[PDB]
Formats: sequence, C-alpha cells, structure tokens
Amino acid sequence: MRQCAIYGKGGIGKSTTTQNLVAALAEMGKKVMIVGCDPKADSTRLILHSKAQNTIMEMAAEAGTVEDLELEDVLKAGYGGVKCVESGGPEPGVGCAGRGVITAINFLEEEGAYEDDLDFVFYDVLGDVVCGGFAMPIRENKAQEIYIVCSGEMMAMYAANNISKGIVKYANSGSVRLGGLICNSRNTDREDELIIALANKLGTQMIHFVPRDNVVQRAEIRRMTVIEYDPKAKQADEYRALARKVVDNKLLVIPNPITMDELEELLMEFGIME
Amino acid sequence: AMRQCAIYGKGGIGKSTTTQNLVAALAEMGKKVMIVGCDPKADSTRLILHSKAQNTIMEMAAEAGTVEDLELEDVLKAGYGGVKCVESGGPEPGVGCAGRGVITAINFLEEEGAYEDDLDFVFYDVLGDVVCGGFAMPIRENKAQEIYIVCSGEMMAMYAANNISKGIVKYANSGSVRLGGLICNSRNTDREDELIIALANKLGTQMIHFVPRDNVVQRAEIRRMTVIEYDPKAKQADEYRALARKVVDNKLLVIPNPITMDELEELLMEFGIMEVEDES
Amino acid sequence: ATIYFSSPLMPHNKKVQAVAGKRSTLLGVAQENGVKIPFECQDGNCGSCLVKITHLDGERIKGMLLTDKERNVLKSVGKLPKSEEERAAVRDLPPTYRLACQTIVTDEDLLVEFTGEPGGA
Amino acid sequence: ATIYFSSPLMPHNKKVQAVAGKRSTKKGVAQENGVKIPFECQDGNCGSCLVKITHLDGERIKGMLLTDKERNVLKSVGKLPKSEEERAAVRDLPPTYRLACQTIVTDEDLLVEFTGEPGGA
Amino acid sequence: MSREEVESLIQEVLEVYPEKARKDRNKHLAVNDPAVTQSKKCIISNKKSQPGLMTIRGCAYAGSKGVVWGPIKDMIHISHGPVGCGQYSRAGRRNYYIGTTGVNAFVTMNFTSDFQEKDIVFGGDKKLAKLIDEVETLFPLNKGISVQSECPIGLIGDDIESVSKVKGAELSKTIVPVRCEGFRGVSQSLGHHIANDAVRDWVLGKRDEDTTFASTPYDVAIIGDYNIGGDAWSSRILLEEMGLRCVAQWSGDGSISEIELTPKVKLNLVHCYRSMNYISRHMEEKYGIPWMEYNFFGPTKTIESLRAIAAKFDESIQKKCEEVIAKYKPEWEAVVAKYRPRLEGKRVMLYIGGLRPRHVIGAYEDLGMEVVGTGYEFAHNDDYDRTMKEMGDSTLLYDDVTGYEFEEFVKRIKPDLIGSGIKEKFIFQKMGIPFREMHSWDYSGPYHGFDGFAIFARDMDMTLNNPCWKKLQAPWE
Amino acid sequence: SQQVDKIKASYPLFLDQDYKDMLAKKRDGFEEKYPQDKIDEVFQWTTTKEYQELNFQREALTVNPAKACQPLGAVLCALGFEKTMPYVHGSQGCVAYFRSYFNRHFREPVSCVSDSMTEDAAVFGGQQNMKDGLQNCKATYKPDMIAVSTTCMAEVIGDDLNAFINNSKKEGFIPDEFPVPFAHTPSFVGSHVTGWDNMFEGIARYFTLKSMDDKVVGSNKKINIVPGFETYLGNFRVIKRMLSEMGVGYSLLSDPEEVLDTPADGQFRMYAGGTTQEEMKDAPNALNTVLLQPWHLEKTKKFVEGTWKHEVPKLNIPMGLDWTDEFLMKVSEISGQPIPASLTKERGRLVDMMTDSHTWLHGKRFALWGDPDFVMGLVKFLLELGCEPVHILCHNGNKRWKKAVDAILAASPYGKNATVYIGKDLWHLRSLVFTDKPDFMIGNSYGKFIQRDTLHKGKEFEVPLIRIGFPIFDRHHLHRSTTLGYEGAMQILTTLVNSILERLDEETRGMQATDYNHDLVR
Ligand SMILES: Nc1ncnc2c1ncn2[C@@H]1O[C@H](COP(=O)(O)OP(=O)(O)O)[C@@H](O)[C@H]1O
Ligand SMILES: Nc1ncnc2c1ncn2[C@@H]1O[C@H](COP(=O)(O)OP(=O)(O)O)[C@@H](O)[C@H]1O
Ligand code: ICS
Ligand code: CLF
Ligand code: SF4
Ligand code: FES
Ligand code: FES
Ligand SMILES: [Fe+3]
Ligand SMILES: [Mg+2]
Ligand SMILES: [Mg+2]
Repeated sequence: MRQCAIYGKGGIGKSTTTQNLVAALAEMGKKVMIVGCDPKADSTRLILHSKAQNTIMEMAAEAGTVEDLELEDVLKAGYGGVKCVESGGPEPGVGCAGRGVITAINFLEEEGAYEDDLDFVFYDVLGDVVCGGFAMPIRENKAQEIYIVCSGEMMAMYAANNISKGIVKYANSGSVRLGGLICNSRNTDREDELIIALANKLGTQMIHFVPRDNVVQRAEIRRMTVIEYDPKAKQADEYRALARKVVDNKLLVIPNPITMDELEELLMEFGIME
Repeated sequence: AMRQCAIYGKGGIGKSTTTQNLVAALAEMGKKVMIVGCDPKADSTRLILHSKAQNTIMEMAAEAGTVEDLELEDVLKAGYGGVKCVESGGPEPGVGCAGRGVITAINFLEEEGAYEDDLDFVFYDVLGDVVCGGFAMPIRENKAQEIYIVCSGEMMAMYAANNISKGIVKYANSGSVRLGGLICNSRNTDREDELIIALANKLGTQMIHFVPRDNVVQRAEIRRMTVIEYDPKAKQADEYRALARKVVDNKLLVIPNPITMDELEELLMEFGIMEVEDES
Repeated sequence: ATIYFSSPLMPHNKKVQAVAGKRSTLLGVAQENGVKIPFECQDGNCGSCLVKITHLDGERIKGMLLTDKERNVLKSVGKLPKSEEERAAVRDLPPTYRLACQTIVTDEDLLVEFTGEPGGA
Repeated sequence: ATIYFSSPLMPHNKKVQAVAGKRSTKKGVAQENGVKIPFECQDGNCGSCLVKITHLDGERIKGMLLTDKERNVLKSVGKLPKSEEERAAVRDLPPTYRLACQTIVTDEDLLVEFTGEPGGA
Repeated sequence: MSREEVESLIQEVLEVYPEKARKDRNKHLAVNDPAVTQSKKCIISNKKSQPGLMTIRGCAYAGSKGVVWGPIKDMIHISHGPVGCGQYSRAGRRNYYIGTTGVNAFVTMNFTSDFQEKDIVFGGDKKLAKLIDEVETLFPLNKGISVQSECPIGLIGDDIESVSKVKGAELSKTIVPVRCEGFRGVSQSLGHHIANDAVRDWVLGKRDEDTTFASTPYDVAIIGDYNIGGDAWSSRILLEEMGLRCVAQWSGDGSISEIELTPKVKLNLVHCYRSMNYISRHMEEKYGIPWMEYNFFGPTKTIESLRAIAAKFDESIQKKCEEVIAKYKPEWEAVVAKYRPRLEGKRVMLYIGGLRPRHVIGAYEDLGMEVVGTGYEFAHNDDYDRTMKEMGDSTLLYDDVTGYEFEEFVKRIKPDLIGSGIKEKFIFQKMGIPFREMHSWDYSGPYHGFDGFAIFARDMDMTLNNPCWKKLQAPWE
Repeated sequence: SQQVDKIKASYPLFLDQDYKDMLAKKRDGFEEKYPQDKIDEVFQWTTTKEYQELNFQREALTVNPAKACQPLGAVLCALGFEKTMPYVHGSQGCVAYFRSYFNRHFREPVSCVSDSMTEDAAVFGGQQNMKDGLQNCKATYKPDMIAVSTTCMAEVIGDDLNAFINNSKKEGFIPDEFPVPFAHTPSFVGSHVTGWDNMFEGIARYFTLKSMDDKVVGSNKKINIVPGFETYLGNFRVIKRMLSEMGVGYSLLSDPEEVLDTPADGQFRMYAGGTTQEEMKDAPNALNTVLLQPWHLEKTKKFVEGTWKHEVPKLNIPMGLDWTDEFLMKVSEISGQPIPASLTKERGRLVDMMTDSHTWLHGKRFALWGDPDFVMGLVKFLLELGCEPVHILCHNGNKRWKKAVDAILAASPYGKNATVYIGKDLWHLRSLVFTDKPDFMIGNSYGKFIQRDTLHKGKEFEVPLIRIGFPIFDRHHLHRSTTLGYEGAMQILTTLVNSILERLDEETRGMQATDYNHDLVR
C-alpha cells in the first residue's frame, strides 16, 4: 500500500514514464492504480487506450455535483490490473486550477477505491508550480514517496529544486520524502552525470536514466505502452529496470535545496549553459 | 461539600501515585471524588481506569472541530467505584504554553457542568516544576481551595515546594487558596522525616503523613492498579487510608511564609544532606 | 448591518453599512465599496470568492441555510471541516469560510477577511 | 467606543460599549464585562495581559503614546518587531500587540484577541 | 416484522424516479433499528426537496409567522408583501387565546402591506412606516408590532430593520423585523430559527436592568407549547396542581410581558425541541436557566415527565406530584378500561413535521395500538436520534415523504389508521382508510394531559371504529 | 378532570371552575392585561363614526382582506383540464398554502407541485429547478400536460418561463411534443381571478396560436363556454344541464367539476374528467365563445376576439331572472335552437317562489362582499327581490366595474340606499355595519368574526351572516350549492328567506316576553 507521486515540469515525458512504469509493474503480479493530477487528461491514455478519459471534474459538472457521481463511472480498468482516474481541471481563469485534484483525491477516499488490492498508487502531478491542489499530495501526506522527472535543461533542474523545497516545508508534518530522481534524456551531451551531480548535492539518489528512443513514437499511434507493444524493445527493458529499482528502493531522504548560483555553477561546468 | 483540592510538586516524585492511592482510599469511605489530571504527560488516571493513558481533552478537541462539540462523557470516565477521571493533556512541545491544556480542560468542565453537586472532593494533579502559565491558573482563578505539596529530601523538590508557596501568597488576597500541608515521599534517605517537618515549620504549615518507599507500589503499577486495591491488607494500604483521613480532618489552611534561598541552604547543612559550605 | 473588510492587499480595514438580506450578496456590498474580492464566475462554482467571516457579536449569530452548491464548492476548495458540515446540517449555523458571491448579509456585525487569492490557495 | 473580545476560551465573541480615555485601562473594560484576560501584576512589568488589537475602522486610527515601560515589556516577550517600534517612534501609531493593563481605550471599533496564556507563549 | 420485506418495498417504490431523484430519495427512507444511537449514518434529513415531487413542506414564513409569532396575542403581526401569504395563513392554526379580538388581541386577524406593482418597483419602506403609523391610531391597545417579511421583501432589497428602529424609537414601541422570506430555508424549521433569533435580538433582553418582579424558587416557563385546541392550558393546570408557578407560555395564549419575564424564571420546560431549542440554549448560556424536555402525551409519558420535573425541586414538590398522580390515576384508568379493548392491536402510520410523531407514540401504545410508520417533513437528525428508540424494530421511517411514496407505502402496509395533515386526509379517506388530523386534532382536543388523553382515546375510537368504513364498496360491485 | 361517560372537548371543558381560576391567575399575574373598563371603552370607540373616518382614511394598512393571489386562480384553472398537473414555478410554501386552502374549501384532494426554489435560485435563478421539476413530475405522476404558473419570487427574480421550458425540451428533460403551457401570474397584480384569466389565456394561446390557417368559424356547430374562477360545482352542472336540455352543442373549457368531486370507493383518482386537448384545439372552429364571468375575463376576451375571430357577446353573469333570460336568449340566437318548455316551466316556478316569498323579502338591508361578477349578480338579484343592498364591497373591483354597478343600482328604486366600495377590506365593512346597521351580511366565512363583533355590542346590534361565496370553511358541503341559473336563483331565494325567518324565530322565542309573535304559520 505504498503511494507515490511523479513530479516534474510539463513536457519532460513524465506521463509516458509513469504509464510505461505502471505497465512494467502490472506484468509482475502487481495491481496498481494511476491518478492523473495533471490538468490536461493525457496521463492514462496509453493504459486505457481511450481517446480522452472523462475527468472527474467533467462528469461532476454534467451530473449536477460530485455527490451524484459513481465510482464505476470514473474508475476504468482498461487493463485488468491497472486502475485509471483522471482528476481534470477547471477552465483557465476560473478559480484555482489545482482544485480538480482536491475533488478527485477526496472522492476516491470517500468511495474507498484504495481498498485491499492495491500495491502501488501513482500520482502524475503538474510540477511547474507547487501550490493549491498540486501541492496537495505533499501537504496532505497523500504520497509518501516522491520521484522527480528532470532533464539537462535548466528549467527542469529548477523545477526539481522547487519540489524539494516544498518537501522540506512539510517534512515535519508528514512522512513524505524524496525517493529519487528520474532523468529523461534528450539527445544532448553530459546529461546522466549532470543529474547524478544534482542528486549527489540534494542528498538523494538517481534511480535510472531513460534515453530518447523511436519505439515510443510507434507506441503513440497505437495509444499503447511500449511494454505492451514491443516487450523485446531496448526501451521496454529499460523501463523494467527503472520499475524494478522503484520497488526495491529503500532510502527516502529529506531533500537539501540548492541555491541559484550553486545550481547555475553546475550548468556552466558541464557546458549546458555558457 | 465541593472541597476542591490540588496536589503540586516536582516532576517524578510520586504525585500521581500518591493522588490515585489517596483517591482510592476516599472512595472506600463512600466519598464521591473526581481526579483532573493537569500534568502534561497525562498518566494520572492509569491506576483508576486500569486501561491505558486516558484520552486527553486536547486530543479529543483536536480530532473533533472544537471544545464545545466534544462530549462530557468522552473525556470524563468513571473507574474504581465511579470516581470520575479527566486528563487535561498538553500541546505539542515547543508550541504555545505547556500548561494550555489545563486552561482548556477546566473551562470545559465548568461550561458543561461536570462539577455536579453530589461530589465531595476534586483533586488536580499538576506538575509544579514551573508555577507560571496554566499551572498557576488553578491558584490564580480560585480553582483549588487547598494545596498539598509532595516533597522529598532532595534540593530540587524542596526548592519547588518553596516556589509553590510563593505563588499561593501572591494570590492569597484575591482568593481562598491556602496551604493544606506537605507530603513527604521517601527515597529512604537518612534524616528526611525531620527535614520536611523543619521545612513545614519554616513555611508555617503542618506536615501530612510521610510515605515510606516500598516495591509493592511497583507491583500494583505493573498490573495498572492502586496499591490499596491490589492489597487491602498491606500496611501501605492502611498508610494511604491514614493519609486520606488526615486530609478529610485537615483544618489548618494557612498562608505560607516562603523562605530565602540561603535559608534553604542553611537548613540543608543542619541535617547532613548538604555538606557545610565555606566560601574560602 | 456593519461589515468590516480586511485584507493584506488593503492598507486599512474598511467599515461599511449594508442592508441585510438583499438579493445582491456580500459580493454586491464589496463591489459597491471597491473591495477587490476576486470574482471569476457567474454560476458560483469556481470558489475564487472564498472569504473568512467572523461574527463579532457572538450573541447575535443568525441561523442561515448552507446551500448544496456552496457546501460542495467549500469541500472542493478544502475549507469545510466535517464538524462544520455537521453543525450546518443540524444547527443551521454558518461555517467559518464562505463564498462571497453566495453569502447573504444578516443583521449583525461581521469581519470579512480575504487574501486576494482564489479559494484553494 | 465598541470593543469586540475574542478568545478560544470564550464560546462567543463578546461586544461591549466603553468610554474612551478612562484612566482604568482596557483591563478595566474587560473586568467589568467578565472577560478573563490574565492579569498577574500591578506594576505593568509582566507580560501576562498581552492581547492582539485590530482596528476595524482603519480610517479612524488614533495616534497614541507607546510608553517606554510597555515598549520594553513587549520586547521582552518578543512581540514588538523593529518596523513596528519605528512606526510608533516616528508616526505615533499603535503596534499590533498591546498590554491590556496599559492600553487606553480610544474612540473607534476594536477587535481584541487573547489566548488565555501569558505573553511570551 | 419483515425487515427484508420493508427493504424490498422501499426498493420497488423507488423505481419510478429518475436517477437523481431515486438516488436522493433513497437516503431518506429507512428501516428502524432501535439499537442505533446516531441516526445520520442510517437516515438523512434537513435537505432540499426534490422539485416537482409534491412535497408537504411549507416555507420559512409559515414556520415564523404561522408557528412562533402568530400565537402571541397582544402583538400585531404584519405580513409584509403581497396579500396571499397573510390570507392563506389567517386563522388556519388553532392556537387558543383569551382576549377581545380587534381591541387587545389580534391573533385571528390579517394585517398586511398588500404590495402592488409600484411597491415592487420603488420599495415599501415608506409604505411600511405609514402602515406602522396607521396601526397605532386604529389599535391603541396593541403592545408591540412584528413585521414578518415575505419573498419580495428580501427579493427587492428593502430595509425593514432601519424602519423598525426609527419607528420604535419615535413611538416608544417594540417593533421586531423578521426576515422570514419563504425562499430562505428548505422548510418551516429555518422559520423557527429566524423567529427565535428575532425574539432573542429584539424582545428577550428588555427587562434586564429591572428587578421589580417578585420571583419564587418554584418558577417555571413553558416553552414550545402553542395551545393547539387548549393543550397548553391542560399542561398548565397539571403543572400548577404540582405546586409550581408558570410565569411564561411560548407562545400559545402568550403575551409580550410573559416573554419578557422569562429571564427571571428558575427552570424552562421545553415541550417542543425542534421549534424552541435555540432560545432555550441562549437562555441557558446567558441567564443560567436550565431547561429540560417533557412529554404530556398519554398517561405513561405524563407521569414520567411529572416525576422528572418534580425531581428538580425540593421534597414538597415531589409530594404534591405524587398527590396529583394519585388524584388523576382513576380517570385515565377508566378511560383505558373503556377504550383499549376497542383499539387493541390496531396499526397506525404517522407523518407530522417535527417532534409530534415521536411525541404521540406513547399515547397510542397506552391503548394497545402500535405505530408501524413514523415520519417527519422537516425534522433534523437529532430528532431522529430521539425517535429511533421509541419506534419498534423493522418499522418504516420516512423523511420528507412524497405523495407518491406515501401512497405506495400505505397501499403495501395497509394500516388501520393514518395520522397526518389536511393535504393527505382526503387522499386516504377515499382509499377506505380511517384518517385523523394530527396537526389540528381534527378540530377537537386538547390531547395533552389526562383531560386530553380522554379526548384522544374518544377521537381514535370514533374515527377507527366508524360504520362508514364498511360502506366504502358498492354491494353490486 | 373528566368523566369517562361524558367526555368534554375544549368547549366546554375550559369553562370548568378550576380552569377559570387558572386563567384568572395567569391573567392577573403575568399578562399585564389592560383594565376591562379600558377594553370596553376602546371597543365602544371602535364602534363609533369618528373611528370609521379614521378607518376609511388609511391608504396603506390592509386589515382582513377579501382576496387571494393570482397563482391560486391559476391552479384552479389548470385543474380543469384532463390529466393536467398544475405546476407553480417558485417556492414551495405557495403550493402548500394553495393546497390547504382548496382542501379546506372543497374537502377534496388537490394535486399541485412546485420546483421548491430556494436561496440558490434566489441568487442564480431557477432554470435547473424547472428542468428537474418537469422531468420529475412527468416521470412520477404521469400527466398528459403540465401547466406552469409563477409565484411572486419568480417574477421579482425575472426568471422567464418560455426560455426555461424551451431549454428543458432541447436538453432532453421532457419530450419536445409534451404540452407545457405557461403563464406569468404575479401576486402583486390583481387577485386570484386575474390568475385564472392569465392561465386560461396561456393554455388557449398554447393550443390555438400556430394553427389558425385551417380554422373556420362555426364549422363544428358548437358554442365555447369559459366559466372563469368558479368554486361551486352546481354552477358547472347547471350550465351543462341548461345547454343539454336545449339541444345546443357546447364545449365547456376548463371544467374541474369531475376532479373536485370524485367518489369514495376504495381507490384514489388523481385525475378525473376535464377539458380534453382535442376540445381546446377545436375551439376556434366554434360558432362563438361566451364568457360566464366577463369582469375577470378580459385578456381571454382579447385573445378570443383577435385570434379566433369570434364575436363574443356582451352578456352579464347568468344570475337572477333577467340575466338568465338574456343568456338563454343569446344562446338561442347563436345556436339557432329554441328555448324548450322545461326552461320556461323552471322560470315560472322561480317567479312563483318570488311571489310566495315577496312579503318577507321586501325592504331587507344587505351588506355583501365577494368577486366582481358574483357581487354584481347578487346585487341584481337582490334588486329583483325588492331587497336593499346598502353596503356593496369588492376588494378586487375597478372603477369601470363600480360604474357599471352604480348604473345597475340607478335603474331601480331599491338602490337609493346603496353605496359601492372598491379597494376596501372587511375592517371597513365592520365599521360600515356598525355605523349603518343592515339586516344581514352575505359573504364568505371571514364575516363570522364581524357577526361576533356585533354580538359584543348587544343582541339588538347583531348582524347575522349568510354564507355565499368563497371560501366557506365552517360549514360542510356548501360547495355543492348552485348560484347560477334559475336553480341557483331559487336556492339563493330559499337561503335568504329562511335565514330571515330563522332570525325572526330566534328573536320571538322568549316566553311571556316576545313569544306572542312566535307564529306557527309564516
Ligand atoms: N523515455 C522516453 N523516450 C523517448 N521519448 C519520450 C520518453 N518519454 C517521453 N517521451 C516523449 O516526450 C513527450 C512528453 O510526453 P508527456 O509525458 O505527454 O508530456 P508531460 O511530461 O508534460 O506529461 C512525449 O511526446 C513522448 O513522445
Ligand atoms: N509510594 C511509593 N513507593 C515506591 N515507589 C513509588 C511510590 N510512589 C511512586 N513511586 C514510583 O515513582 C515513579 C514516579 O512516580 P510518579 O507518580 O510517576 O511521579 P509524578 O509525581 O511525576 O507523577 C513511579 O514509577 C513509581 O513506581
Ligand atoms: S411548532 Fe411545529 S407541523 Fe413544534 S411547525 Fe407545525 S403545533 Fe407540527 S409537529 Mo403542524 S414542530 Fe408544533 C408543529 Fe410540531 S404547526 Fe404544529 S402540528 S409541535
Ligand atoms: S414561500 Fe412563504 S408562503 Fe409562499 S409567497 Fe413566499 S413567503 Fe409566501 Fe403568498 S403572495 Fe402568493 S402565496 Fe406565494 S405567490 Fe406571492
Ligand atoms: S508561562 Fe510557563 S508553561 Fe507557559 S510557556 Fe511560559 S514557561 Fe511554559
Ligand atoms: S465568484 Fe465563483 S464561486 Fe463565487
Ligand atoms: S497585568 Fe502585568 S503587564 Fe498587564
Ligand atoms: Fe370530499
Ligand atoms: Mg502529459
Ligand atoms: Mg505524573
């Protein structure tokens, strides 16, 4: 009954990495569930194969209110083991955009969707800003383990720093801790050892380094995970390796935030920024 | 008739064990009494309910919305013949005043009406280490009519007894709070019975029954019961009863005369506890 | 009815006189007096007008109706404890946090606090 | 002058009418109306009567004198920031936290908050 | 019996509804388990009615003007707004009073603003002040004015509070503004709350600084008895025979001075918890007056309540209570001996808005009758907490029942008697089922006390064992 | 204390000595009642003429009105159509009060629903209430038609019915072909009869506005009958009988007489009878349309004249002798059917009764209040009987109606005493009957208090009440009486003459004091 959350800047493959991770865990006799906290509801499409899963926020407004909402209408097991929920979000400019996460997470506890057969619960959470309902996993102690999906680019390392700052603030209130870093590779030089440098200074560990591949592009058209498409793919074994280290990861640390210069100096030495 | 009592003293000297044993004796004489635990650690009702550390008002008010929503029956339990038991509890260490629970619990008991007419005694067990804050509130707000200070032969317990008597005299004009006596709990140290007698004479008050140490107290504590119930035929059971009769028959409620720190030092050397001190 | 508006965005707390029970809500009184509570919807679902309301005259607290729409929005924002929900359902007593666009002014003295942020932090 | 007392120990906020400028301080107003602010000295040197004052009519804020005795006590309980000390010295405007036994009632509307604990937590 | 049968009946009844209506109405029907202490997990109450389902509930104006404020006899109550609201509630509730109507009592009269279009467009505050002036010259002996607002008053944004303050200061008169617009609240319960708040804020605290009233250690105040057919007078004679002095009566046959004298009284006896628990709690918190709930329906409940009340005083009151019980014992013994054999074993279903279904269950059981169904239009969850103990196991419980639901439940259960209001009486009489009006007592009563128990037994026997119920079917058919 | 053999209800149980002592103690101790002499002085003051000038002066305060609000009439009109549910858009208290009012008058079930609009709708409007209520009512009570009215809350909000119902149909809450006629019935305009008129016009316009192309006047050879706000079942029955005895094809539009009188046979019928949708659709094909109560059917008259192209005759309410004669004459002229001998014999019997009762009736003073058409018909009949209507009150009458009634009173020597009051309530009438005492009152149950007041001044000032009108609450089954036609005229005559004779019998009953006039034969 370990619940984890995936935090990172938008566009860093976090939704796909969570889905291929989940597909990698479904085969090995584990029943897991994905909760999509990203406002755009593309975080369960490879599992469900659906064009666009109806979000809890969407169907609550059409059905009057969230009380008139049934769990069997929001929770779809497109894959038999995998359970997929899309929280959804409000329209831009209308209230707090993270309030969709609060409604969905509260709804799932109310209906008891966390009962007796879940091994892992994964939250795919927007990481550009940590506030409102996006900081809700860390603030409410919903997700004990947190993995950050980062990149060589400076904004991704800056995003990883902000999440660690928010984990420190709620370290005393809750058991939530940084479980590790996930480095998703664009075809740039000196990346894996760059993020290892980041992790070594944060007091946390790197978990894996997933490289860019073209097998994922074939999977996109299928609306399927790479694992279910081509289980013999080099990327598909890479995702098994990342999955196996997630289950057998034991150290969970309170992060150490990194200042502006100190993060900057790491970029200059590797040459990513001049 | 509504005789409200309080027991003060240094932490770890045996206030809770003396209070619960005293209260058990009082119920044996058909006296309806209530214990209010004002100690932050909240273990002053273990040996009456026999269950565990009683749920405190701070915990119940926190899990519920607020204090008025909390039920009287939820925090005020009945044990040992129905002697009512309540625990004030305390806030998180380093947050607010460590005596805030005392201020909260006494207000809740008054608002509900738990101070019903057919109660004879109400005992408050409060840590005396510091007088200030919610630990002075029973004295300041006239909550406890008479005070008994548990004290031993140690320097700290004697110093804490003088501090509590300082609090009483400050609030003596504004209320009926008075000093009832001193209870000497024994560490088996030599020449302590007369030491506490001397301190009581210096303070101007009597001395309540002196309690020798024994391992029968721990025997009843490991089973979570008062010594008087665990053995009614033991000498400690009658000794606790003797302390309770003198409490009911107590009538010398005086305004103490706090003594100076150097006087405490001088009176400690005359009994051999402190070695004689020479400046050179 | 006397209403005191308070906000860190406001240099000074503002005191206004309001007619109780108007079809126009607390949002009406605020807009007429230039109090900048963020209003971002016309259907009462966004929750951006969340305010903290204190009844200064505790003896003069008026029973009201907490509608199902306001209640659900307060849960979605998170500003509704289970005890306050039970208090409203059983005793018809207002919760601490309200939506200004759905709050009817009563005949009492009120302190209204807002941060300038939408409900839900 | 209208004074609203507020405390977690009080079930309801109490509203009182007071005469401004009396030699008897806010401590006087509280004691006539049975408000249990802890008063544990007669020389104004303890911090027990520390209260938080909010001027509800922010336009009707009266200039006053922060006495050197009250200033030092507020600093001894860590309740006088340097910016508020400078504002009192230069603009003669009251600080957020006050000592009730040393606070003179002015002709405005005030919200007085206390916890039941002495100043200094 | 037949708990599973009751559950299946509820399920098959709920099938006609759309999904929203079915889902909501499922929360409001329950099978009684007397072992439950918290009703809210078992059943839900105090919610909005489903649109277009023929609810029996009223509005807040009915709960305030028609229930709480109306019985007060020496005050003049103005129905502020159009004419319908005042017209339909005029003398429709039997709250008994002693006075000369139109001179010093005004209970059965309809004072209204009679709003027109220009009143809606421009407002009615000046009209309200003019009306207040007109009332004082026309009726110089009135001792106070209340302004019960109807829907357009709050809908157009009138300031009745400032008008009340100005006119009361000018004329040295008590003018109480009540914002009891019908759209506020889901039923009459919020009307009760608003009326209690108005009483607390404009009436109760007037004789606070005076002490000319000579009090007594035996002073009580009846709270929440509206003298329906004279119930409060029977309760009062029973209390005064016990040795107590009744200072106030809320609000049947009530006066403004009796309301103002309620702070002096030592104890509050609250017959109805739902309508007047608010003011009782306020008085307990402010003046330190304790309060208790009593029941004067049937001999058993009456004796129990009398003993409980006597337990709050000295031993002379208890001796007088025993004297009263001994004096009244043979009367209700004779009543039971006459009427129980005719009524033994009959099954009755009830549907009254708050307190009364639970309140009359004991009186029915005193005659060998058993209540298969108990139901409330507006009760809260505390009322259901109180009523679950008093109802038998596997009995039906309903909240805000619709007409369709009640008709189907009655068709399946087939009780021998139904007790409800005027809006169900002629529905259930055409089905051949005896019906007793449990709001107005079918223009009979009182039912409180032993004097009322006699009339209650006579009425139940009258209606249930009537020849006309065997004449319902044609002989050729 | 009760005796089990003779159990006493509130009267006269509270006349016992112990209860009297209890009430005296309560009044003396805690009521602070005014001195009884002061109360008597104030009562006598309220009797006098200076009080009447103050009472007449008031321009704002209304005391004991004699009218209701529009949605009551709208519900009554909607109840007269087959398998139709009255639906009031607004708060539920309105519907509860309407149902209680009609239940007390007719002693029959009354079916009506609301959408239970609350503070949520007060802020954001009631469109969702409309959609949910329409779907719920159609699913639950299965009507063939839903007629929508409004409360004062809806009108102040500005919620519009047409858009709400169209959005309900477009979004799938109700089928697009389901008939949902509607009308706006503000309670601050007019009275209940105005609401009846508005609802009838709404329904007629709903069914007969978009297909006027194939409508030919007189093609079905029938006469449309619009009764108006009518609370006497005998009036519907007598209109039907008079037209059926004359061989005249007719269509009674909005007749509720079946649902308001259903047999008790062990089952409950929510719907019974009523005007069919086919009759409403075929209404413009009729030869003409007659309005039984013209003075509260004005918008309906405008619609029927300007859309159905029917030359609506100028007829009064068929009350009394002359107006019943005129109604039968107009029906004969329109339908081409001669008046049969049965109607002539009935009219002759009415004249016989008038000549038999004339000596008692001649010169009796009557104070009457009611709806405009009913009041004017009653005044006409009183004039034809030789009686003097001295106080004529109509709370919901206008100046044109007052002019017509004054013209009616001018054409008879028995209307010299008569004066007409509009906008006045029953407190005004209490002042009128105190300062200018008539012999009798004619009105609804609300006059029973006025009689009470008069009896307090003395038996020689008592003005007995005669219960004709709406609503009658303290008597049973009087709603089955007929006011219209020769039958209604003779029922009214019997009531009047027997009330006079009963009053005389009561006055002359004292032994050795007045019983010299206690005649066996009268
Ligand atoms: N391990 C990977 N190897 C190659 N490409 C990837 C990998 N993970 C993600 N991508 C690509 O990166 C893009 C970002 O995907 P997505 O997760 O939807 O965005 P976000 O991270 O904002 O949720 C996708 O279009 C995907 O094709
Ligand atoms: N009369 C006694 N004889 C022997 N040991 C005792 C006696 N009273 C208390 N103790 C021991 O002293 C320890 C601390 O006493 P306690 O009552 O917890 O102190 P406090 O006054 O802080 O509550 C306990 O573990 C108990 O075993
Ligand atoms: S006031 Fe209430 S509906 Fe408590 S609105 Fe209603 S004369 Fe009922 S169950 Mo009519 S809360 Fe009284 C009542 Fe009970 S009018 Fe009477 S019978 S005991
Ligand atoms: S819910 Fe209540 S009873 Fe209803 S109106 Fe509103 S306050 Fe009144 Fe009176 S006038 Fe007629 S019946 Fe209504 S529609 Fe306008
Ligand atoms: S007053 Fe005493 S108990 Fe309270 S915080 Fe200060 S030192 Fe601690
Ligand atoms: S403005 Fe959107 S909820 Fe109030
Ligand atoms: S009471 Fe000590 S400073 Fe005020
Ligand atoms: Fe009938
Ligand atoms: Mg994505
Ligand atoms: Mg201890």
